[PDB]
Amino acid sequence: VSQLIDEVDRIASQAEFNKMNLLQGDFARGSRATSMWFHIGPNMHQRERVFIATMTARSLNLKGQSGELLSLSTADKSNDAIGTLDAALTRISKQRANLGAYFNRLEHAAKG
Amino acid sequence: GLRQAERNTEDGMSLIQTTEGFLQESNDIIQRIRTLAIQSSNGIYTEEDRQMIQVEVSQLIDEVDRIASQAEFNKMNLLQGDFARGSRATSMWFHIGPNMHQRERVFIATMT
Repeated sequence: VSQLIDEVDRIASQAEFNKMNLLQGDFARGSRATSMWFHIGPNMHQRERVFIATMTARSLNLKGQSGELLSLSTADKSNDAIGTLDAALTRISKQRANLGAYFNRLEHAAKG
Repeated sequence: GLRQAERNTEDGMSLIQTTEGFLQESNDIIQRIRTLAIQSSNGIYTEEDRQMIQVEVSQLIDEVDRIASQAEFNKMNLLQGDFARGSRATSMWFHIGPNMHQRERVFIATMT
């Protein structure tokens, strides 16, 4: 589990498109870091925002803010751990649905 | 006057074609939303799945109003409603004759 969690952290920290990190949360809703803005349109103010939420291991609750990874060393704490990665899977699926909606909208915009 | 009127009616044909092409993608988006609604009425889905599909629905209406407020032929908006039947803003005519009053009017309703 520790190896897998480290892999998730590495994926979040290293994934990028054009030397811009995406899953770290720089383009998230409540972020002062930066804001994504496409320019689908031939005039001055035809821009649209794109929101990508932070996908690190703290966001998915796979590790505490103190750095303690989600532990399954005992049966009792392994049983209640299932809710944690259930919430993580819900977050991942919601973000994937958001990205798919953005994809569909952009495809329609390009076709038009 | 006859030559200029032929040029003007060709320009009007271009405008009509542009407007219809703009309406095509909005029609397709509405059909997509209808398919989503039909596939959403089944009771097997939970609240989270319906929220996820509502994300795509929200994106699709956002796209629809984007086309409505961004469609433009000659630096003039068409689908906003400036040429509707009860257009309080302006009216547009297609001078298709070589004489003083040989003209016609075309209506473009609101599509927001």
